[PDB]
Amino acid sequence: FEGGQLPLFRRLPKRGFTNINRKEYAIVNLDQLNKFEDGTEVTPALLVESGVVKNEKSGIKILGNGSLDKKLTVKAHKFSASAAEAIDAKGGAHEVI
Amino acid sequence: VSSTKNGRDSESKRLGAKRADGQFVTGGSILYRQRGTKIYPGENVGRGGDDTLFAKIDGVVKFERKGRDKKQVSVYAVA
Amino acid sequence: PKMKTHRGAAKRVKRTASGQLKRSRAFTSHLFANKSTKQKRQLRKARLVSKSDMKRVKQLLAYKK
RNA sequence: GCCGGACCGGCACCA
RNA sequence: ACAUAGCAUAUCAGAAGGCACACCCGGAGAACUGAAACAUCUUAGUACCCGGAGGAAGAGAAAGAAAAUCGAUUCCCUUA
RNA sequence: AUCCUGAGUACGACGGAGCACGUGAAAUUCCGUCGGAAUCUGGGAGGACCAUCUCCUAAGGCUAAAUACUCUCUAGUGACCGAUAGUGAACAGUACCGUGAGGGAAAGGUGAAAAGCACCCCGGAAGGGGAGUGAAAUAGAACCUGAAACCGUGUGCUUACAAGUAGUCAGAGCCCGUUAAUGGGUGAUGGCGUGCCUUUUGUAGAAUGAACCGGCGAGUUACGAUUUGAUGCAAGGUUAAGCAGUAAAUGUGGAGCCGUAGCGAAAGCGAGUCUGAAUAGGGCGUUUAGUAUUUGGUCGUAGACCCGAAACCAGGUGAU
RNA sequence: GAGGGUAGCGGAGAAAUUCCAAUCGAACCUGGAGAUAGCUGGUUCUCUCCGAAAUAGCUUUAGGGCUAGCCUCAAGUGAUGAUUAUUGGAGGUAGAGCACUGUUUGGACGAUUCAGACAAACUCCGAAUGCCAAUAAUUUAACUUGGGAGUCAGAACAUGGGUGAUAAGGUCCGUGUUCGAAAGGGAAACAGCCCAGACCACCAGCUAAGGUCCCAAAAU
RNA sequence: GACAAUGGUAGGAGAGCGUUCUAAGGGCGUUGAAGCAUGAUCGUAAGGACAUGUGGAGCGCUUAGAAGUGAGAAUGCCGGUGUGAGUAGCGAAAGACGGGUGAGAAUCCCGUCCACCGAUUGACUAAGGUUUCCAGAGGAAGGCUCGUCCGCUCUGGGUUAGU
RNA sequence: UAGGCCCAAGCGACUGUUUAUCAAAAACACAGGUCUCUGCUAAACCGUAAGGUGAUGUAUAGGGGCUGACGCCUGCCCGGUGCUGGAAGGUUAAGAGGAGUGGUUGAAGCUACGAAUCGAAGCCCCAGUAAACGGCGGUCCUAAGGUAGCGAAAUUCCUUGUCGGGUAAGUUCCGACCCGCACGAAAGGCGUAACGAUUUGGGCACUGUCUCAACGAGAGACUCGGUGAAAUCAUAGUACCUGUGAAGAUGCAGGUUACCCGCGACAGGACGGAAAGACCCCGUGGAGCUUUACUGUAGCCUGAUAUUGAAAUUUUCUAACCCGCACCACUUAUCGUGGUGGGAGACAGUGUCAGGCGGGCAGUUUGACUGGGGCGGUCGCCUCCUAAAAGGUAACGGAGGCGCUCAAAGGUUCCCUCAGAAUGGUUCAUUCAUAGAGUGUAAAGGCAUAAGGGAGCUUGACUGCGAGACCUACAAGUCGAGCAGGGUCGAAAGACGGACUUAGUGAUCCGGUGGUUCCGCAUG
Ligand SMILES: [K+]
Ligand SMILES: [K+]
Ligand SMILES: [K+]
Ligand SMILES: [K+]
Ligand SMILES: [K+]
Ligand SMILES: [K+]
Ligand SMILES: [K+]
Ligand SMILES: [K+]
Ligand SMILES: [K+]
Ligand SMILES: [K+]
Ligand SMILES: [Mg+2]
Ligand SMILES: [Mg+2]
Ligand SMILES: [Mg+2]
Ligand SMILES: [Mg+2]
Ligand SMILES: [Mg+2]
Ligand SMILES: [Mg+2]
Ligand SMILES: [Mg+2]
Ligand SMILES: [Mg+2]
Ligand SMILES: [Mg+2]
Ligand SMILES: [Mg+2]
Ligand SMILES: [Mg+2]
Ligand SMILES: [Mg+2]
Ligand SMILES: [Mg+2]
Ligand SMILES: [Mg+2]
Ligand SMILES: [Mg+2]
Ligand SMILES: [Mg+2]
Ligand SMILES: [Mg+2]
Ligand SMILES: [Mg+2]
Ligand SMILES: [Mg+2]
Ligand SMILES: [Mg+2]
Ligand SMILES: [Mg+2]
Ligand SMILES: [Mg+2]
Ligand SMILES: [Mg+2]
Ligand SMILES: [Mg+2]
Ligand SMILES: [Mg+2]
Ligand SMILES: [Mg+2]
Ligand SMILES: [Mg+2]
Ligand SMILES: [Mg+2]
Ligand SMILES: [Mg+2]
Ligand SMILES: [Mg+2]
Ligand SMILES: [Mg+2]
Ligand SMILES: [Mg+2]
Ligand SMILES: [Mg+2]
Ligand SMILES: [Mg+2]
Ligand SMILES: [Mg+2]
Ligand SMILES: [Mg+2]
Ligand SMILES: [Mg+2]
Ligand SMILES: [Mg+2]
Ligand SMILES: [Mg+2]
Ligand SMILES: [Mg+2]
Ligand SMILES: [Mg+2]
Ligand SMILES: [Mg+2]
Ligand SMILES: [Mg+2]
Ligand SMILES: [Mg+2]
Ligand SMILES: [Mg+2]
Ligand SMILES: [Mg+2]
Ligand SMILES: [Mg+2]
Ligand SMILES: [Mg+2]
Ligand SMILES: [Mg+2]
Ligand SMILES: [Mg+2]
Ligand SMILES: [Mg+2]
Ligand SMILES: [Mg+2]
Ligand SMILES: [Mg+2]
Ligand SMILES: [Mg+2]
Ligand SMILES: [Mg+2]
Ligand SMILES: [Mg+2]
Ligand SMILES: [Mg+2]
Ligand SMILES: [Mg+2]
Ligand SMILES: [Mg+2]
Ligand SMILES: [Mg+2]
Ligand SMILES: [Mg+2]
Ligand SMILES: [Mg+2]
Ligand SMILES: [Mg+2]
Ligand SMILES: [Mg+2]
Ligand SMILES: [Mg+2]
Ligand SMILES: [Mg+2]
Ligand SMILES: [Mg+2]
Ligand SMILES: [Mg+2]
Ligand SMILES: [Mg+2]
Ligand SMILES: [Mg+2]
Ligand SMILES: [Mg+2]
Ligand SMILES: [Mg+2]
Ligand SMILES: [Mg+2]
Ligand SMILES: [Mg+2]
Ligand SMILES: [Mg+2]
Ligand SMILES: [Mg+2]
Ligand SMILES: [Mg+2]
Ligand SMILES: [Mg+2]
Ligand SMILES: [Mg+2]
Ligand SMILES: [Mg+2]
Ligand SMILES: [Mg+2]
Ligand SMILES: [Mg+2]
Ligand SMILES: [Mg+2]
Ligand SMILES: [Mg+2]
Ligand SMILES: [Mg+2]
Ligand SMILES: [Mg+2]
Ligand SMILES: [Mg+2]
Ligand SMILES: [Mg+2]
Ligand SMILES: [Mg+2]
Ligand SMILES: [Mg+2]
Ligand SMILES: [Mg+2]
Repeated sequence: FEGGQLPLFRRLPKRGFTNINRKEYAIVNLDQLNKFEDGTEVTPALLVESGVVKNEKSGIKILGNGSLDKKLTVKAHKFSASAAEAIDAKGGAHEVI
Repeated sequence: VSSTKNGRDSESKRLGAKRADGQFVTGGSILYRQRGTKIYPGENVGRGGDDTLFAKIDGVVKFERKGRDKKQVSVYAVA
Repeated sequence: PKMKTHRGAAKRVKRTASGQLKRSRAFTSHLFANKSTKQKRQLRKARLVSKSDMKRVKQLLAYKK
């Protein structure tokens, strides 16, 4: 309340809408992928078990922050272009599942 | 009883000098607010649509004489 | 009981990474002939809730993250 | 604004 | 007209009224108040009143939830 | 699938209502009025609606348990009260007030044991003084303790020429003698000096409030938010209900919640993203620290620091 | 007189807002109920450090509120704060002047010229100051982010002004001080004037304003 | 050790005093607890001791914990007691004396005289009240004084219907 | 113990009634008058209804409005409002009706809408109506401009009008005048015998009302015995004067006066006691009341539809529905229920939906500033002065303007220079003329680089932005170099993101329109 002056949240306009079908992913970066040893197959179940991912959300997306330094077979729902390129260029492989 | 027909004034426009002679200013700094050319744009100084004088480069402000009855403001690079 | 969010405010702002509130701009509904082209172009751009207003209205959006 | 006569006359009017 | 309504009898004992009627179900239902005025809105289906019951009541066995499937109702956490 | 499977029903229009949802793009449920289907090749729902798909099968009924409450009863509990508290009521819905509905008090304590004062004296009595009982009677019933206001009796100092918020600083004289301290009481006389609270620009104020004394009498708690301090763990931190346990600590419980990534209205992209034709510029971001519990501060929802209206509504009581 | 009837969103009224159980512009009792009260009053132990405001903007706002200003507490940053000296600059007040606009008095000449005056909204001119900056001396702040406020009735005095009447202990702005929230000395007494800012104690000393015949300290 | 600071309302910050309860530890108490009263005691403050008297059974201290935790003001609430003050008043009016009773008499009883009402201050019904009626006894309180008296207190009585 | 009387005036005819507890009256009532409604299940009123009052009445009756005995009388206006009556011309709702359009699947189907046309009352229109609401001015205008009577009045402001009477002296009184601020005919006009605890003026009688007080009786007061309150109260050893001070002092200053303690008296002060001022203002406080304030609503009117049928073309019929209609039975019954007749009849009544009327009733609103409030004025924006030579700076201080305009009055390139005066000519020419002109518009600041004037081309009056600044509580407002995309003018450098600058504007919510690599609730 501003003593009768029009409040800020009445003088400003409403904006946008909420998407009812919005998808949000649990994100894993390459520096988090460093935790596993070479040759390991990474799955959402493995990620939740080892504790990297706490809540699965709409799926698991691999992102390209940090440096991987390991050779892994990463099975996830989504990969960023940089994450896929780094996984493939470190000797490993990735698959969208 | 009676009444007055006056009692009006517009908001004051805060005109006049905004930076001092010998002061360093970044480019775009407003140097002078005015109606008309009370002071002219000199070297490296522009004149806006509402007669505002502003610096076109970074440098030092110099208010200087321009003829007998006019003056100008310039901005010179420090180097 | 739980504090209630201010629903109109929640419809008008969004929360940035550092905790600021992104807001839209007033004078963007109509009467566009009475406003210059530069005025409307720059009114198109969002701003933040000011610090003084934030001091006033922070608790209304405490749950909005 | 909707309609009937030559504006007039009724009806309608929740930024 | 017949019958019916009505009027007597005989037998039974079904109802009546009460409550801690607190909790429950149903009928009916405010205003001060808040909105810094006020009429939509709010107070609130709240107070009060009326009816009906039980140790509980109400609900309950999908013309359901859903979008990989579950499998009556109710209540607690969370979703928020 | 030959037959049956709930009809004035479902449903629709109008007017309403219930649904978190105010008629809205308003599905779903119900009421009044009026209209009004189909029959497994059927019917309904999946938030207007159509199609497809998916799920279901209304218009009949019954159904324990997990849930809600406490005038009661039994057994117990309390960093709850302790007689102005705690029930209004420790001895009462009484006394008292009111035509009535209705309102509604005050008031506990001898002593271990009544051993509750034989007897004598003054007095009509009441009440006393002795004597007795008792550890104690100034524990004698108006009874434990017995504060203050207030009322008296005695007197150490002082006071009848003096003008005053009553004290304070200085100070003789007189009287006493201590928690033994460069002591106590009183005070001739001199200097200075217009109470307190509230509210005010400013109050000695002739502005407010208080007769005095005593008791009672005002920022609290719950649930959320935020911030700070503390502590544990740390790219992690932490459980809720429940179950077990002594109404405990605690164990178990990972559902959920906050972080580890942001940007955009959104689709999305992602250490970037949005805008933009842009490989430009610009906004917000990246370029490690959070989380749980808790002391303090503040805010929100609650009556929310306490007392106070004139009034409004509902149901009753009154034409003595 | 007795027995009865009409009841509060109502009765009754030869009418007065009149009566309905000692106050009727809408009875009384209980409940909603701790209605609401931007108003008034009240709000309980101590000491220590710091210490305001009575302003702006907006407000069905004006004795309320919000944000800013001013206070406080804690973290940070670090020269960015203050004063003076020098130097540079912006600007049109005081004064002055009549070159413009306007006002005005005497001459002369055939409107011009000569002389002399007036101005907040006149200026050919134009200070003192104050302000903005730059790099030496002195000094001690300044800023950022968070927690917590209170304040939005101001008053006198001096001075620059408006208003009023070169009235007001008037009123409205600028500037400074004091009161507010400040005791002490002086001005008889006397918030606001002069001197001066009380940590506590002393039967020591020097001074300020103001004073030195007596009241009453100090010069008959 | 040598320098500096310390007036203050609203208000911010800090440190403490005291009250009740709890936990643990350690103590006091009929050879006298709490409370109350007095004193010339101690600490920078809130406040803490000691001694004596009263009292007659509970109560300190240390650390920590928790609060119905501190009153001088609210025309605050309840209770007690002042002041005004021996003041206003003692509620329409005619009494006097003798005798009696008695601890006590203007005030009770008896007597005489006097006075007042008398379309009523007389007499009888009703409503309403509900034992106030009667006798004996009593005098704390009630009675606007007093009281030996009473509509007051104690004890015992009292209301009779075919009309 | 037991009327004072007389003369004159206002008001009201009269007896009566009223604010229990400050008003008894001129107020109310009244008999009388008039208007209006009402044909009986009357109208009106109470009640949701049933049931009632009206009335066991029936237009010589009942309800409502106004006037208020009686006498003489009661003039003009129907334009407006109300009421009454016409008319179905226009306007409108539900409902009837479906031209047509879209969504979905080439359709049909389902679905969301949906246009002609029909569809009542009311309103718009016409008329009448004043003992209806009202109105009876200022050649002009009106609907019409005051008849009788009365008039300085319960009405007259000026005003103690003027004249006369009454008095020695009369703002009152009586009688006249009319210049009626602002009488006037049933919110009746003018009179009126009788009546009045009515108002007003005069006179007689009479008096302690008074000159002018004195004495006496009794009850209080006062003294004594008994009994014994109250409001009030910060503590009080509580003087006066002049001053001081929150501007009126017991309490402060300087003087002046005053031995300690009672009792009877008095009221100047203690801004004495009493009741949180009734006046006044303020609160986005309350309540009662009003209305052409807003929004509603009881109720009333009207239409559709259901109950609800049968034949002609509104009429008919009877059989549903109705009868506070008769007879009969239940039944010693003015209720009710059945039966039979009669009346009425698919109307009415009632339900649902719709339109209209609706201070009868209800909930609320009805601003602020203000040298108190009201009334007046003002409320946002621009310019100047006040404003104290940066910026800022108030008053119901002093002056004005704005709520636009322009298709060029914008952009660019090129060219050009004004007002005035004198001198000659039946606007033309010369010389002086730094602007003394012009600049769309108010003012100020600017401008002869012209920002002023003209000409050619033109649309930068672009798209995406934007380092950095000004202003500022916020929301807003202002300037802006440069970068990219495409242009215009210019030979070129270059200029151009409207106008010499500064007013010409209004948030959010909601809704309309166009676009859209966005979402769109199982999928499309
Ligand atoms: K119920
Ligand atoms: K309010
Ligand atoms: K509907
Ligand atoms: K603030
Ligand atoms: K001049
Ligand atoms: K009786
Ligand atoms: K009649
Ligand atoms: K008419
Ligand atoms: K003023
Ligand atoms: K100025
Ligand atoms: Mg321009
Ligand atoms: Mg422009
Ligand atoms: Mg029961
Ligand atoms: Mg409100
Ligand atoms: Mg359906
Ligand atoms: Mg079925
Ligand atoms: Mg006690
Ligand atoms: Mg009690
Ligand atoms: Mg004793
Ligand atoms: Mg005792
Ligand atoms: Mg003496
Ligand atoms: Mg003497
Ligand atoms: Mg003195
Ligand atoms: Mg004052
Ligand atoms: Mg006094
Ligand atoms: Mg007061
Ligand atoms: Mg008082
Ligand atoms: Mg007290
Ligand atoms: Mg609070
Ligand atoms: Mg708290
Ligand atoms: Mg706050
Ligand atoms: Mg009255
Ligand atoms: Mg009246
Ligand atoms: Mg009456
Ligand atoms: Mg009464
Ligand atoms: Mg309530
Ligand atoms: Mg209250
Ligand atoms: Mg200080
Ligand atoms: Mg001058
Ligand atoms: Mg003044
Ligand atoms: Mg002055
Ligand atoms: Mg000043
Ligand atoms: Mg103050
Ligand atoms: Mg002082
Ligand atoms: Mg100071
Ligand atoms: Mg003086
Ligand atoms: Mg002095
Ligand atoms: Mg002072
Ligand atoms: Mg000396
Ligand atoms: Mg001397
Ligand atoms: Mg000091
Ligand atoms: Mg201090
Ligand atoms: Mg604090
Ligand atoms: Mg503390
Ligand atoms: Mg303590
Ligand atoms: Mg307390
Ligand atoms: Mg008190
Ligand atoms: Mg007394
Ligand atoms: Mg005496
Ligand atoms: Mg006296
Ligand atoms: Mg006396
Ligand atoms: Mg007496
Ligand atoms: Mg007597
Ligand atoms: Mg008698
Ligand atoms: Mg007797
Ligand atoms: Mg007696
Ligand atoms: Mg007796
Ligand atoms: Mg009369
Ligand atoms: Mg009479
Ligand atoms: Mg009276
Ligand atoms: Mg009277
Ligand atoms: Mg009349
Ligand atoms: Mg007509
Ligand atoms: Mg006529
Ligand atoms: Mg007049
Ligand atoms: Mg008249
Ligand atoms: Mg007439
Ligand atoms: Mg008339
Ligand atoms: Mg008359
Ligand atoms: Mg006489
Ligand atoms: Mg006498
Ligand atoms: Mg006497
Ligand atoms: Mg006496
Ligand atoms: Mg003073
Ligand atoms: Mg004075
Ligand atoms: Mg005096
Ligand atoms: Mg004196
Ligand atoms: Mg005396
Ligand atoms: Mg008084
Ligand atoms: Mg008052
Ligand atoms: Mg009304
Ligand atoms: Mg209301
Ligand atoms: Mg006002
Ligand atoms: Mg005024
Ligand atoms: Mg200045
Ligand atoms: Mg200036
Ligand atoms: Mg104007
Ligand atoms: Mg205008
Ligand atoms: Mg141009
Ligand atoms: Mg769907
Ligand atoms: Mg879909």
